[PDB]
Amino acid sequence: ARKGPKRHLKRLAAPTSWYIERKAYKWAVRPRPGPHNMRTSIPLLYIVRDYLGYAKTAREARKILNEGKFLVDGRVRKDYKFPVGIMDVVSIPETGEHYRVLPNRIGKLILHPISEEEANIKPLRIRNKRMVKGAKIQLNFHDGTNHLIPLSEKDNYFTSYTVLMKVPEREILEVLPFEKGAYVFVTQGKNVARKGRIVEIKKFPMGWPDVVTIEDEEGELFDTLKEYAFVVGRDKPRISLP
Amino acid sequence: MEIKITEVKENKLIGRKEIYFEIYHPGEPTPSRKDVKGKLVAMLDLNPETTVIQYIRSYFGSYKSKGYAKYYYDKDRMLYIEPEYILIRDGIIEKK
Amino acid sequence: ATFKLVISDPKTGIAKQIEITGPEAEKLIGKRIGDQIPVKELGINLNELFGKEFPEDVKMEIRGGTDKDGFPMRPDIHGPRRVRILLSKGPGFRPKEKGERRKKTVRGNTISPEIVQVNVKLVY
Amino acid sequence: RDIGLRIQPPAEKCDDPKCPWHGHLKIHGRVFEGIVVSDKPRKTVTVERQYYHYLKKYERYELRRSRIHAHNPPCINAKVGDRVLIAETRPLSKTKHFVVVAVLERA
RNA sequence: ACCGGCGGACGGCUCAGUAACACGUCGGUAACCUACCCUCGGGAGGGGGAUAACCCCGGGAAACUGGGGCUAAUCCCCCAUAGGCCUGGGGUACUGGAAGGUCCCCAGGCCGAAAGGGAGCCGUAAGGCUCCGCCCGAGGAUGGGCCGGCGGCCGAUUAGGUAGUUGGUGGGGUAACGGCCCACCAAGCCGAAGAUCGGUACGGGCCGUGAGAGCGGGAGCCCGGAGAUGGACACUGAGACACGGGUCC
Ligand SMILES: [Mg+2]
Ligand SMILES: [Mg+2]
Ligand SMILES: [Mg+2]
Ligand SMILES: [Mg+2]
Ligand SMILES: [Zn+2]
Repeated sequence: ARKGPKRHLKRLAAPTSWYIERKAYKWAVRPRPGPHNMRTSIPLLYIVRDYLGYAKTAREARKILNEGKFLVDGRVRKDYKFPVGIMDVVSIPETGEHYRVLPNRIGKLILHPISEEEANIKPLRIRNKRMVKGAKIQLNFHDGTNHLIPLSEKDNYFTSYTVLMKVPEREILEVLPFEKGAYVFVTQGKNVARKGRIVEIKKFPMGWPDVVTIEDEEGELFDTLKEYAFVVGRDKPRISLP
Repeated sequence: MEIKITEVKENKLIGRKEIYFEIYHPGEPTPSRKDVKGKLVAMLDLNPETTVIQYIRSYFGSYKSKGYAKYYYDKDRMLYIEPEYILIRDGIIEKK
Repeated sequence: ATFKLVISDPKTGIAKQIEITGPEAEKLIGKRIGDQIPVKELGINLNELFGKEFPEDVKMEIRGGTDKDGFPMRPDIHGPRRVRILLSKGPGFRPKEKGERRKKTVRGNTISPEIVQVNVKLVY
Repeated sequence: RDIGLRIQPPAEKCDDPKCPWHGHLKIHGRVFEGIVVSDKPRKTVTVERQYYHYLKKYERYELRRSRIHAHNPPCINAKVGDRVLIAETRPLSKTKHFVVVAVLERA
């Protein structure tokens, strides 16, 4: 990139969280800017063609997408470069199937089949919170989306809390606090894909990140970064997890 | 030659069904496309006009070959989806 | 000095070309761009050429011209000399690209014997 | 007042806008501890820290030293020979990128 | 075919220069920019103008290029409102380890938007109903800029080097911090633990060899850097001082 932004992406330099054959061809799809980040998302074309196998070539995959056969979080997506990330819901209504995108035990993205009723709710982690003109509170979630709340409820929401949002209407229906005894699911790091309950929280000076301790089902304790812990329930998960 | 069906899958999005099969034929040459298509349409009650044989492949020291084919429910959909070259190769349409 | 004259009628959009040389052409030498001169003084059968009745005392003003090598005249350069300057638009340059500039050779304002074509328009 | 270091602030105040305790300066990044070895220029000190480097082939150690120039607020005013604590900030001059925040042991 | 929009700054090639924050690695930006993309909150009122294409006449050996007539737009220009930026005085609503930050109220100024446009149906018509679009604000994402600590060649038959040089105060300039550049005040800064100068060379993941410890190389594939006959300098643009764009020697 001597004079401007990059537009291409070699197969060997593709993110390590995809299921893709790195030596079969030369090029890979460079994802469009969108909801999640590079390390936690995958272009839609690979979902249509490689994962589910509904298409054999890229050309016929685009014909499927242009007809509006795929729903991501309840909205039609036609761009084959659109990124799909953690906790998203992929729905095919014509075949009546639904999946949730989750990291594997080794850090790769997989599709987890889910019920139809569960397909209407998406958990969003409150990543940041700020004041906005007219004296309102804006919440910025982990997938880049935003929400507005009045000044009256400023004490019901804090960072690292989880909000259950009904899609595609984007309506709040549940708030899960981040506290001792809450049920969490790890999304990155060495202990990815493990789940459990919070035991302790530690803090450090000069802006180092804070750590949490989690007890799993069998009673073992392990530590991880606080921002890598995703709250999913009070004492039991509210969503299906593998 | 003996034809054995391995798997049949339904693709509602495209609007077609995909067929994988094996052909057992010791001491005989690789079967022609016409013979395989005739045998398949006889075996599964398919309209021959909307049936495309994607490929027939032989192996090094085997007595059997592997084949893959597709069947469309509508002629216009087949013309709209399939590449031109495969239709010419299968004799469905005439080359210019 | 022989001049090839292009007389344009603005009231109809039709133009005519005649060749003028001799003492009459000597009168035209020295004028800049943007000044009138009666055609009768120059001496021309205006009505016969255009096949149209014309008002009396009509005069024509100098609009442009080209030299014997094909270089044009630019109204914003004083004097009769020929120069080579960097241009971005205006007469004597067609850009073809946004923000493009190129070095071109042009003439000046004053008419000189080197000029061959002279474009003028009728002013009723 | 607290700036995230969890140490005692200086005794008195100053008017320097570049003082992290009383001005507008912000600190973020690495924090080091060292010995002052020069204070000739105005509001500037040189701090030296020593460490050991391991030579893999000869399986032995050698001593190396690192020298850093730091800003010296008037409210602290460190001198030659004492232990100081320095923190990283935005660039302040051609060679100054740290500021003294505490004197741990006066000479 | 022409006007208009987007792209042509990626990709492709080579290793001349460079011993340096160029590269590897851990961190920072509360000191910064970002067209295309995602979410949320709002807006689209009133006027004006030229010209290509097209017709008449051409100039020049050509490369190129002149005058006159006529016309449209998601082309161009104004007015309003929204909005942005600077400084002074108050209140403490937010994030964060910590506010020259964000939010609210007064006051003086400067800058200052938009295309309800296009396509299809039901409409006798009236008007809907989808699809693609235009502008402003808050955040993200993508792609970058800048900074710091540590790590990796040879020479003493090169021992002293530096004078905007090192730091301070007050400014300018930049997207942004900074001797980056000025005015003024001081005498600092580096060095036998090898400065300065000279030689050689793009850095790394890696590759060859050996029981190992080591010794030698770093063209081909990936990531980063630099260049377009040599040396200097600009226009447009979100992004260049631009390999198939411009100017000088
Ligand atoms: Mg390029
Ligand atoms: Mg070289
Ligand atoms: Mg205006
Ligand atoms: Mg080397
Ligand atoms: Zn102080």
